[PDB]
Amino acid sequence: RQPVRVLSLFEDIKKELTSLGFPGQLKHVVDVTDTVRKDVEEWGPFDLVYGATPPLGHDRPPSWYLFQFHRLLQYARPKPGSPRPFFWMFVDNLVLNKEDLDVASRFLEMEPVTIPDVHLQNAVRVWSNIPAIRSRHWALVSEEELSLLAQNKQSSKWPTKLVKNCFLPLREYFKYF
Amino acid sequence: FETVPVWRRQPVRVLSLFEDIKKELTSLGFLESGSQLKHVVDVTDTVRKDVEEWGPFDLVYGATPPLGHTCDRPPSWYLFQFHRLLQYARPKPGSPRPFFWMFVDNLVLNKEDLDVASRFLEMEPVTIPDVLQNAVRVWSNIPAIRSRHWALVSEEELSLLAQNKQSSTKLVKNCFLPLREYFKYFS
Amino acid sequence: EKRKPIRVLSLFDGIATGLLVLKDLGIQVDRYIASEVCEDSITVGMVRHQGKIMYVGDVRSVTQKHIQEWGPFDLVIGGSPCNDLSIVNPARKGLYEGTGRLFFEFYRLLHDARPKEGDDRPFFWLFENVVAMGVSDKRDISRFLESNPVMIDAKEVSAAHRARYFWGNLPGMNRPLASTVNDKLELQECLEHGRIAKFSKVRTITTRSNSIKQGKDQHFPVFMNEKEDILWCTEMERVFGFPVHYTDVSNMSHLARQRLLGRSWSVPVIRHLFAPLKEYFACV
Amino acid sequence: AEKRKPIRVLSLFDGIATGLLVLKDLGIQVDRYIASEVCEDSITVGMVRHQGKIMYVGDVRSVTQKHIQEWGPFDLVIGGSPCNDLSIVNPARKGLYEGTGRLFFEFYRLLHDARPKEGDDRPFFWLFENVVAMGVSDKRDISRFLESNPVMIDAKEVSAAHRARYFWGNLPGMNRPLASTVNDKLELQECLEHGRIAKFSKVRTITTRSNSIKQGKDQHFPVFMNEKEDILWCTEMERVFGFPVHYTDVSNMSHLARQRLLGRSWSVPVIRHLFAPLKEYFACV
DNA sequence: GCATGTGTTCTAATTAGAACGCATG
DNA sequence: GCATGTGTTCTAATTAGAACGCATG
Ligand SMILES: Nc1ncnc2c1ncn2[C@@H]1O[C@H](CSCC[C@H](N)C(=O)O)[C@@H](O)[C@H]1O
Ligand SMILES: Nc1ncnc2c1ncn2[C@@H]1O[C@H](CSCC[C@H](N)C(=O)O)[C@@H](O)[C@H]1O
Repeated sequence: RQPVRVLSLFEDIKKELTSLGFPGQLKHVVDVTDTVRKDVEEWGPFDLVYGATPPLGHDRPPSWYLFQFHRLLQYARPKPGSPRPFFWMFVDNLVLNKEDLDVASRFLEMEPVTIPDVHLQNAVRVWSNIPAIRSRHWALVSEEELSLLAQNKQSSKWPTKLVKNCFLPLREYFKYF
Repeated sequence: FETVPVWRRQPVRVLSLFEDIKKELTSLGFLESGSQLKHVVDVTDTVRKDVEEWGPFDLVYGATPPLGHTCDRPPSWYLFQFHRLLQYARPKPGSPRPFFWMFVDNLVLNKEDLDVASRFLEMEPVTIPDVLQNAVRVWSNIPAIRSRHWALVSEEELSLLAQNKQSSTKLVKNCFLPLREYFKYFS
Repeated sequence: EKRKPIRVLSLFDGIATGLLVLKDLGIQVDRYIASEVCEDSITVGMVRHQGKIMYVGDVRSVTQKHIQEWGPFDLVIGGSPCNDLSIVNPARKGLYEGTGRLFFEFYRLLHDARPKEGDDRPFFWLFENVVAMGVSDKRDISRFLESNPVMIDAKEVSAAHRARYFWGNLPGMNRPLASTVNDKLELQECLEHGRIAKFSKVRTITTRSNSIKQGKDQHFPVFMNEKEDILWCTEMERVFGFPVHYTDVSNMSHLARQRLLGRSWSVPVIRHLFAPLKEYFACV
Repeated sequence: AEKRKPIRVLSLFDGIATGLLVLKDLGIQVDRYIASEVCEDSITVGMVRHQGKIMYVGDVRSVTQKHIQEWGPFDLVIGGSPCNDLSIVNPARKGLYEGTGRLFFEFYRLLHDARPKEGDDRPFFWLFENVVAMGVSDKRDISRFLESNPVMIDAKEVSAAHRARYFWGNLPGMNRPLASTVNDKLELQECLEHGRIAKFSKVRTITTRSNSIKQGKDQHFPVFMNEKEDILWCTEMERVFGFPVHYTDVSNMSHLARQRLLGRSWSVPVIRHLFAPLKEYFACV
């Protein structure tokens, strides 16, 4: 189980990379408007690709991140004969409205899963081929309280405790420590 | 067109439509008082051969009913029906005798009812007055009528008279005088 | 000696239906002089016949001298407005007022255009109007033209009822009608692809749209994609026998076109009545 | 050798089926033509003028990658997404990412699905069209989502109207110089109905808006008829675009309902030039 | 400099909907 | 008998032209 090469886009995942168990060998892109295939390709082969919408409060269209995430993920996919397991996920700061919601799921051929932080508190919708986030049922929540969570949270912050908890089951594939 | 000596002129044969004019023909002697005149007033079913077998005619006359209420038909009805039977009585090209016709309006036809009249009889009318006692409009191929230039009268002046008999004879029998020279006079 | 091309005077020409059938019969036309005032009407005839038609404006402006100048005419055809003669109008002003009196302009010009006595030169005329008119208005028109009409309903040669009276002297004017192998007698043969007809034939098409709606309960004539629809004007042109897109000119809406179509003649009816004229005039 | 096969076409935002009309005019055989469209006026035109050959599949967002795999394989993928939220003519343009602009990504999405998997060297062609009066960034974003840069072809070179349009795709020779031919009506006069005089040789770009027909800032009626000036008729706009006369004369559509369809469509002679090289790849008459 | 445009909102001016009608076969 | 009809005059639907508005090449 060799190490992991993973593209992070829009979010520097260097905060919880080390903590979960995974010079450096991570690539992180900021403004992808000038990225092409050759750029992603020369950046070495990867085994997961992560994209994130910015936390609420701050900038530019919320679906801009999804589309730009979609085009880079296709750039980073391997040949269907490659064996090394390939993974990916976009994650949602509950920023996308109902219209942007269906676009994201139609473009990734999967409906999201909404994680809770109730001890409610915070929540995030996330699409990913990881077979464990679809496997793992978390406490069921609403969109009413989720829509009641946005207007309050906006009036004033990446909650990656939920994210670390999310992409934890990705270590069966790569070395720990 | 060209006149003829008195011994050749024979008594006129007249068709009177809408308005009887016999008692207007004795006063100037176009007829004999001992009864050669035809007169229909409802001409709706009058076919053509009816007119032909009514004898050949020399003067076909029609007039709109005078100002009042006896006008049951619409005013323009009298013009078209007159024009219709006019063509029926018109003789062949080589016309031996002289042929005349006349249509008279007693101030019943409106502005656009007069233009179709002048359009259908192919000349503007003449306003014959009895100056401001009365006046009538006359269409006809009588050369004396369209030539003798009468007293001028205004359209605002004719509208009032047409509306004064509304709100309420000899000196206009000047239309028939120029046909003594064409037909026999009766003492 | 030789057959000569035909000279025509068309009064209340409309969309030049009379020229359309003289062309489709191979009859060569020397001149086709039309009196019309609707500029939409005139534009159809101007475009669809490449400036062949001599337009002369209001019929009440046509003098005898004009007829003598423009003629001689071998054929005189017309159908004057019926909107004051059709009993469908509760406010009909009759034959002697409104636009009913426009018939006499036809009677006037027909008389002007007739050849002089002893002139055996061939000369034909045709006058059309509606059957749903007054019995007294019908009596007067036949008295003014000196001949009784023949009734012909376009349903025998088309997919639409259209009972019309025809005054005239064309050869065979009351010989019976036989549907030619060319005629479209069913509403389905006039629809555009993908549409199915709820009826075999339709009632008379007037100028108001709701004429297409059939029955006494008011019913659409066509189903398309499970749902019901009215006729399209190109379908209406086919229902009348006109070429499809004939009236598609001058940015006209479908109601403007139906206005032109609703006042016109059914082409196959006119085609039959004009058929024997092929022997009287040059045909190429 | 193997014989050339009829073409299989997926057309997104089909409109009035200009693509099929061009394929037919070129003798190219078409086995299936799958169209995605929503405007019932547009579907009626295509249903009528092509007698129901077109398989209409509705909203493009309803088309899934499963459907692309089942209905395929496709040899040609064409589309032209709405530009009401894209071209600088609309002061309230909502941009590439909201409104009707984001519909472009459905084209980018479905293009990816119909592409042959790697190891399948079968001929595969695609074309995407949109205006040039778009923002600089939305042009580059589209070019970066399609991974190619556009070619601008102005219909002015083959028709009687200006129409600067961008074309993305891989059609053979789709950058070769455009050349006029016998069949192209370069002059406005050749598209008027009889008796109407052209004032100019070319007309400025024709949109859905009525008074894009008058030239200049000063409202120049382009045609004389009799003693008056006039605008272009519907029939003549079809001719300026290169469509058959009365193509859009369906379903009692107003002259404005027709100008909406024409104003959004393609210049037929331009598409004809872009499609013409396909004659050597698929069966013809 | 400069104007050219796969558009939208609008407000006045038109156009496109539903009832009334009743001779006449 | 009674439904049919080359049409009117009314309501609400477009038509419509004008009025914006400025990046971009
Ligand atoms: N005063 C007038 N002078 C000349 N034509 C007139 C007129 N008043 C009305 N018309 C025309 O007379 C026509 C009556 S409907 C007759 C149309 C023609 N029979 C056809 O088949 O197309 C209408 O087109 C109308 O425009
Ligand atoms: N969601 C959607 N799904 C399918 N088609 C759509 C759509 N939204 C808009 N469209 C269609 O996309 C078209 C864009 S204009 C392109 C017209 C076409 N190229 C032609 O030649 O006619 C419009 O006709 C519009 O009706």
